[PDB]
Amino acid sequence: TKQVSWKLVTQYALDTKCEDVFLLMGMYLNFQEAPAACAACAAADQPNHFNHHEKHYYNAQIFADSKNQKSICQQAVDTVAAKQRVDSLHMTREEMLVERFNFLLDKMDLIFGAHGNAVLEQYMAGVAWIHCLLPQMDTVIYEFLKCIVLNIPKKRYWLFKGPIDSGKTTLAAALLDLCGGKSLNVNMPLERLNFELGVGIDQFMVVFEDVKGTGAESRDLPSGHGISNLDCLRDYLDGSVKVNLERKHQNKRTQVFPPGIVTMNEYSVPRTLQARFVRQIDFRPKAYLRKSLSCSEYLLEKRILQSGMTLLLLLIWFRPVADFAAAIHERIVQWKERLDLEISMYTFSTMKANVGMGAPILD
Amino acid sequence: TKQVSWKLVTQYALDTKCEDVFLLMGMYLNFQEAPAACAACAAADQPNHFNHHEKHYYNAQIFADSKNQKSICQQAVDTVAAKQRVDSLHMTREEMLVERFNFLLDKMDLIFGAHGNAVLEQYMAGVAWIHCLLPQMDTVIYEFLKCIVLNIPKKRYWLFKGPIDSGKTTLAAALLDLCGGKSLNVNMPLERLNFELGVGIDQFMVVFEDVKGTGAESRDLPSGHGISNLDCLRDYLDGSVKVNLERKHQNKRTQVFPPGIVTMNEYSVPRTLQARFVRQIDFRPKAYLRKSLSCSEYLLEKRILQSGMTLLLLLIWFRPVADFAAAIHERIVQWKERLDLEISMYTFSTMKANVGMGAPILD
Amino acid sequence: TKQVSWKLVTQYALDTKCEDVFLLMGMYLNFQEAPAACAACAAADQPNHFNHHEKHYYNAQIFADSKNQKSICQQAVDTVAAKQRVDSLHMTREEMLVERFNFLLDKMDLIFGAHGNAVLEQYMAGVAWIHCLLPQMDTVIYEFLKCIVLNIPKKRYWLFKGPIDSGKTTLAAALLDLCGGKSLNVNMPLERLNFELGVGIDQFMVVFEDVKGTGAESRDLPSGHGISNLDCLRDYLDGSVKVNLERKHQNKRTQVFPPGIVTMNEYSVPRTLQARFVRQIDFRPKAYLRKSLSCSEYLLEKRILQSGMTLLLLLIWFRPVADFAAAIHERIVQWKERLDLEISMYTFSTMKANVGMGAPILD
Amino acid sequence: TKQVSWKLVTQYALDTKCEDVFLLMGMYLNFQEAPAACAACAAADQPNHFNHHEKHYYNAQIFADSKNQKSICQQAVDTVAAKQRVDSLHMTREEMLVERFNFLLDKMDLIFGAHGNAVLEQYMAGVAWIHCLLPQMDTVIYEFLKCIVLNIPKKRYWLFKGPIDSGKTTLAAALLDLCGGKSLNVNMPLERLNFELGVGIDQFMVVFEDVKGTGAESRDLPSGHGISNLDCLRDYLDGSVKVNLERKHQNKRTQVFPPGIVTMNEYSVPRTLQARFVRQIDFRPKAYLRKSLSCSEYLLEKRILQSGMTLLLLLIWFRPVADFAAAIHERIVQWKERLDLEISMYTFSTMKANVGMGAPILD
Amino acid sequence: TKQVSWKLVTQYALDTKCEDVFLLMGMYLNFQEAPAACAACAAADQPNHFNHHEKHYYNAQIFADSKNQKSICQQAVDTVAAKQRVDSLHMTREEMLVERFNFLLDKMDLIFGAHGNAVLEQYMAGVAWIHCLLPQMDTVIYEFLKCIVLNIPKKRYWLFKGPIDSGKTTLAAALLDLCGGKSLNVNMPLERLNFELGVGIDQFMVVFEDVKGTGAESRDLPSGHGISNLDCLRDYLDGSVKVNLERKHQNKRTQVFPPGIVTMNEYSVPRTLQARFVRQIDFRPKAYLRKSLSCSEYLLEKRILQSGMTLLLLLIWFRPVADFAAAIHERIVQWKERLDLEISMYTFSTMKANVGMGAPILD
Ligand SMILES: CC(=O)Nc1ccc(Oc2ccccc2-c2nc3ccncc3s2)cc1
Ligand SMILES: CC(=O)Nc1ccc(Oc2ccccc2-c2nc3ccncc3s2)cc1
Ligand SMILES: CC(=O)Nc1ccc(Oc2ccccc2-c2nc3ccncc3s2)cc1
Ligand SMILES: CC(=O)Nc1ccc(Oc2ccccc2-c2nc3ccncc3s2)cc1
Ligand SMILES: CC(=O)Nc1ccc(Oc2ccccc2-c2nc3ccncc3s2)cc1
Ligand SMILES: [Zn+2]
Ligand SMILES: [Zn+2]
Ligand SMILES: [Zn+2]
Ligand SMILES: [Zn+2]
Ligand SMILES: [Zn+2]
Repeated sequence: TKQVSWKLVTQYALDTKCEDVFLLMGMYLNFQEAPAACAACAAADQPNHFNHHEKHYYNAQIFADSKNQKSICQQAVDTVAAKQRVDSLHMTREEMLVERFNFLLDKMDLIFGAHGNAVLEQYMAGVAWIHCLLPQMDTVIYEFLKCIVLNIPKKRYWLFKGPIDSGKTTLAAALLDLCGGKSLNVNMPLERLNFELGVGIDQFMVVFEDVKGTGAESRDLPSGHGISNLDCLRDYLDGSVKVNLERKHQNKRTQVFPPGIVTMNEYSVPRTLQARFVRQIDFRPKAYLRKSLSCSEYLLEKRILQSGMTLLLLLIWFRPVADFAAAIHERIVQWKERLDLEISMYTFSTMKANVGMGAPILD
Repeated sequence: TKQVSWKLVTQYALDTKCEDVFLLMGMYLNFQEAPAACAACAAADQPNHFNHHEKHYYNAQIFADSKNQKSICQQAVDTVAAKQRVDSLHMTREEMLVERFNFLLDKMDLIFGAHGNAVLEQYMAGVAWIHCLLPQMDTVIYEFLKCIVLNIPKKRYWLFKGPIDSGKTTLAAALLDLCGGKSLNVNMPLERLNFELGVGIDQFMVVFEDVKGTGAESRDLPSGHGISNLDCLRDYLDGSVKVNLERKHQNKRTQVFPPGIVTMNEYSVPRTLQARFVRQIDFRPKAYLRKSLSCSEYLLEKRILQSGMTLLLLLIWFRPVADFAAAIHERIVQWKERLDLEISMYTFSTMKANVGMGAPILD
Repeated sequence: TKQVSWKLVTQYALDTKCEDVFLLMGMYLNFQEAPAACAACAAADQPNHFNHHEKHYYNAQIFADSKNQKSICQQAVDTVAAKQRVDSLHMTREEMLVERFNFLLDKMDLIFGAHGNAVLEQYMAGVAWIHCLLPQMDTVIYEFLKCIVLNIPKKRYWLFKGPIDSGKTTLAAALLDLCGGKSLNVNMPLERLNFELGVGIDQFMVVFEDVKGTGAESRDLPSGHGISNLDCLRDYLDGSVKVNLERKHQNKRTQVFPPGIVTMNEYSVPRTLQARFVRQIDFRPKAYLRKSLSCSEYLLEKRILQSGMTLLLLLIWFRPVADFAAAIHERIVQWKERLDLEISMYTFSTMKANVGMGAPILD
Repeated sequence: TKQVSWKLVTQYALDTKCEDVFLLMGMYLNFQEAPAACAACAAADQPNHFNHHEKHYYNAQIFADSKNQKSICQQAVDTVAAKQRVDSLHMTREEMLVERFNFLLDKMDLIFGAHGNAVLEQYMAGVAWIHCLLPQMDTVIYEFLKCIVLNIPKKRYWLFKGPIDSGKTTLAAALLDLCGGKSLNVNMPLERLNFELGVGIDQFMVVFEDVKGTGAESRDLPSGHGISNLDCLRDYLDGSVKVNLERKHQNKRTQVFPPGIVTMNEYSVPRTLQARFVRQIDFRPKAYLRKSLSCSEYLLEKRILQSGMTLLLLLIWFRPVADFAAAIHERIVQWKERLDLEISMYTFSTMKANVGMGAPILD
Repeated sequence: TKQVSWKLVTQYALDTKCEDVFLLMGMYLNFQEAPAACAACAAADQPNHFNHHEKHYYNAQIFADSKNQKSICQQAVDTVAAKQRVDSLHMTREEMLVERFNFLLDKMDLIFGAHGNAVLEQYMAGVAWIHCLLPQMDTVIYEFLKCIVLNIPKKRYWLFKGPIDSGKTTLAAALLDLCGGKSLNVNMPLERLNFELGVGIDQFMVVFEDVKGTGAESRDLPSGHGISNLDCLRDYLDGSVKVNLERKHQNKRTQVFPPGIVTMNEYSVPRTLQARFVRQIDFRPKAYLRKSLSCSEYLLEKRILQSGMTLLLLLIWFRPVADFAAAIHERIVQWKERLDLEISMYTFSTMKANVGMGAPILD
């Protein structure tokens, strides 16, 4: 009887950085149809479909006949988890960001390509908006990446502080998507905290999203455990010593907890937790930024401002090829040519001027 | 020894969107009897029975002899879950609603057909009642579907507010059945909340049914955690960032939480949770609507007002073929001809007039 | 069909003291590429890669074709756990430290070698800083190792007491890395404590890191259960009787709980818990040590002061070959020659003088 | 393919009373090396190594090639648990103590033998110290063994009451090691108590170590649930009726809970819990006993006073061969000859005199 | 390869009413030794050993070579549980007591036989003591058995009320051993109660041992939840309706909860819980009964008063052969002849007279 290559399914999971057994089962099954009569092949909607369709077609047909599909996908997903463990100990944090970048560029190459649906001019309007959020933004993003890559103890966490609709969440999300990693909710009590901090295992960075303090009901701020919990998580935030992180059906992982961001409202920060942050960026709602967005509907509809591709487009536009690792230089040059065709320094400056007047960014 | 095609059982589960292992085992076993001497074949009661009976008959006989029935059905149900994961990432939300629509029309074609038991005139009396519940109802339902399909962050949740027996529950249920998805109970404390929000995994939409607030015992309103919890679930309701949803024996899923509805009584909405809703629809008990229903017993007995087929019948009656995706145009035309035979604009208007006088809708 | 040697995978896990199934899967898979065309082979970055690449290459290719990779690695990791159990009962605590030392020297030989990236002069600047932290430091570290190796009941725990940024954490971490073992958090309540103390199973030593007391909010010290819990854990700290330690999916282990350190701020120690510690070392922030470090950035960036290799480099520099077990004498002599080439007693004394003036240690 | 004898691995586990799967895996693997070139064979350090090395050598080599090591050891450990169940119902409590004695004598024969490291004169100095702790000590130990062996309901528990460093813990530990069994912590609340009392399953005796009462903070005594819990555990302490004891992944065992000791500080004992103890021994710190020990460092360093071998050495020295079961008479005579060579009634009396003056026991 | 008869191991478990997998493994393994050279065969200590040794000897040797012993014993123990389920629904409660009786008589035949160790005259002294505890005792025990066998709703529970050392526990234990069944602890809160009441599954009777009430600290009575809980367990105690009982890894069993006894101190019984008991027996400490026992040491030492064999010996002595089911008449006659040889109505009456004077029962 015909036998499926577990090695080939693993290769596909490795190529797509697949961490989901059900999505792998689903993705691998869609390869069983003939590429000459396939709808998703000729339409070129997924890169993980037409490029791999030929390589996995025969194996996918065999797979469609397996009595043991879930096990095949479990070992593939486990090999992907096994790759990340080796990487976290033998890969330099620079090579870790190049990987993330190459991943974001594949998704970029797809959607802006002659078989994609996204509009590049709209993403560049996102870059305009983002570049208006803070002064020296392209340098603020570059200083963040240096900080996260270098991972220097006690100089690893940035604090984003401000009211709702100030840009703190959007930028933290954008950077989280830029570097790769997870967002964490430390508002739960110390008891259930342990399984939450375990989500941090093998992550390149974390965002402690919307951390809450107490005695701020008078400022219309809700109470939560987040601020006090963060004072107790000194070892995690400082990253001088390794910590024992827990998650279900697994021996508790030991590692230096990841660096990243903490976001919160205008709560008073305890003296001890304040010294844990190397930098603090204060965000305030600017009327021109909100009206601009209200006029540039596509930015919300397409989730452009929360996109890591948007911050990558920003770096490609503002920074020369030398500011990127040698491993993606040819990919940077290609994106630089493409962006040049769509926008210029004069038109970009006009987009920023349109943000400043709170008018639709694109005329 | 004779071997069962796991691939054929999976095909049947895929055809029927089967998420239940026990119902799949049961359904597949009933196919083992001869279609020439079968009772359920000639009676034509289930579409998932006579249309598939021929295709699965021999395999069902083999299946009846298997020592491993539950495993066969586990992989079939897993492949269905795997399809939804791929769909949630590679299918447009428009194609997701066309699927739901095609599903509802199969159930419609069955029950109103020459082997069904439901009375079409009674469903059209349901449409009358529903079309009386709010002005421009056919447009209110159409604006909801646009909102849910487009899934624009911060403009994704509608609030249905009113006392008991006002129509808010009925309509939320009707729309929930129209789009497909799950209802959620956030009245439990933050601790047990996490497994509840996980029910939202791969769902096209959610309904936070009967959300309770505090300090309303004086208005004869019971206390619950629902309102405060919803303020803390800002990330979920806004859908700008992806969230980590949990459920049993599964790695915590990351996705933009689904859009939908929140239903509640006349509790004061905190300023912060009020801005999370794009639209708020106020429902008030109308005496003519309750008496009408008291006179039109069939509507409760057959659960017509909570039916998504009822809202689909409404759209088919009020909207031209062009307001529907091209993929169901032939199916719309057929239903339009069928409805024409049973009702007219003059008789429909009379049904609405009968609702307005609180008389039985059908004379 | 080709069969993988489970015995060879176990041998590799045993060689590398591997306790992680996912890292073992990952490490063993990277051996499948040709050593003549391999990138990690010629670069000589991991010792667990090029030295074992030849021995495990063919088996790794077979392993890449296995339908049962996780099970193979489970038995390998279990055999490593089984080795530690036999060792904890049949190995002298002196042989246990020689093993830890040989492990640290392999990592040392790697990073300072002609294919490593670490700078030896920078580690020796770490030794300078550490040797300034307390008087007779080389003797304080040697008295700690005697204490931990001899494991005399009631004379097994040292207390490191002082404010934040005093050196207590750094040194406890450094010694914990020197001896091998785990850090424990006893700040959680007595209920969840049991699974925490189980982390101590087969450990050569433990560090109860940052133990908190009550009624110290007035000294800007946060409350925690740690101090009271430690009074109740008399049996564990005294080590006269064996204790029943618990962890998931395992029969509760019975053994004399490990010795080690307790770190805490300037909380009042209850009379009963004070007598449990043979020695108490008071740490105070010295301005010259902090400025020195602020000037010697490499120490934080490379985590030199928390390194057990740093304390081993210290012992190799200060102590003659006779102060080490006979089993590592040839390894001590080699490191002594290497250190001599880079630094002298005159230049070391200058480094200490630079610490004392709070200037960058290396000129 | 070569097949491992599961029966031979079980025989080894049975011989060594092995209750640990990981230690069995480890122990059985060390037998695979050639006994003619083995280091642990010629050194004669473990009796479970050289005596069994020949018998298990070939099977251990086969075992080293097994793909199913953990299962083999699970059945071996289960057979050992199965032996204890049969023994607890078909073995007389006298035969149960002879087994414990034979076990202690094997460990004794090993360490004092021409390939052991322990010094017999030092253990006899331990006997001196212990024989000074209470008058008629050799008779106090003998009355305890009668009490535990006979297991007469309501006359089964002895209470050891006194301050810290009084000898109560040491003696309870010594007797617990003499009889075999487990120590229990009943200071946890009634909720978590059930899994703690389950540790008592098949145990020959138990020690409720350091039981705490309330309203004693004024005497510098910490509060705990232990005293009240013990009043509620009337059925367990009385042993007239069988009790349902619980532990993980097992059907709740029914048996007469084991007899033993309760240790506690100078807390007031409730009238009802006082009648549950047949005997109460009051321990007070004697300055001469503490100074003696401070002068006889070897006693702590080697854990001689907590050793059951120490109490066995005591009985062998004080009691004639007739006071022991006929099954160990030849073993008693041999130890009597050996002890005679090292010590005399005159020199023993001098050791006791040295304890009484608080001087080092050995001159 | 030689195959073990799972059917034969099941037959042995069925014969011995074995509910323990570990004891079955142990018992079945001891049959592998030659019966001609076996020690336990010729000594005739266990009936489950020499009578079955011949029948299971060859299978036990095969079993000693099995790689799957625990599974074999799991199916045997499951078949025993399966027998009890069929019995509980198809066996009359009279046949259920005959089974219990035949079981007790096998243990009786063994211990009093020419290869047993128990003294019959001592058990008859137990009968004397028990027959003194309450007037018309032989009739009080017979009325209890009628009550439990007939199992008439609302007339199923007897209340044993009195202080400690009054006889209530002893008699409840004696009757519990007479009928077969389990003792339950309802002093835990309603939350953990559900798994406790599940112990009642397939049980012929239950004893709610030492039920505690509140507001009795003034009478030197400890507080517990037991009394209030019992008011809430109306359905269980009344046995008119079936109840859903829960236990681990099993679908919640539905049945009429078993009848039995409730024991408690002199707490006030709430009016509602008082009507749930058909009979209430008041026990008071009698000085003559305690002194008698103090003089008849063998009764405690051998646990004669808590023995169901003791109550069976009582019925055999007091009641004619006709008061027993026809199925055990030959067994009753044999015991009647045996008892006649050891004791007479005149000597029994003297034993009762010795109890009444508080003197040792046997002269
Ligand atoms: C109907 C409705 O809810 N409308 C709505 C539309 C846009 C809104 O803004 C945002 C939404 C998402 C992400 C970022 C922002 C902003 N960032 C900044 C940054 C700085 N100064 C202002 C803003 S707003 C808020 C609400
Ligand atoms: C005996 C009994 O319980 N009778 C009963 C019968 C009908 C009732 O109404 C409803 C029941 C289900 C769904 C919707 C409604 C209503 N929707 C509106 C909408 C607007 N103004 C009024 C209503 S009623 C209530 C109670
Ligand atoms: C921006 C920022 O956070 N800077 C920073 C830089 C260095 C700091 O110090 C330390 C950091 C890690 C480990 C040890 C120390 C010290 N040990 C002693 C020991 C004795 N007297 C002083 C010290 S400091 C603190 C903070
Ligand atoms: C530095 C340090 O902690 N020293 C130390 C050294 C010895 C100590 O004693 C003991 C230690 C273990 C076991 C027993 C004892 C005693 N038993 C009795 C029995 C009767 N009267 C006195 C004692 S002491 C206490 C402390
Ligand atoms: C040293 C010690 O603890 N001695 C001891 C010895 C015997 C004791 O009694 C009993 C023990 C077990 C079972 C029953 C009884 C009694 N039943 C009745 C029944 C009626 N009036 C009196 C009694 S006593 C109590 C304590
Ligand atoms: Zn394709
Ligand atoms: Zn049919
Ligand atoms: Zn290599
Ligand atoms: Zn050997
Ligand atoms: Zn026998």
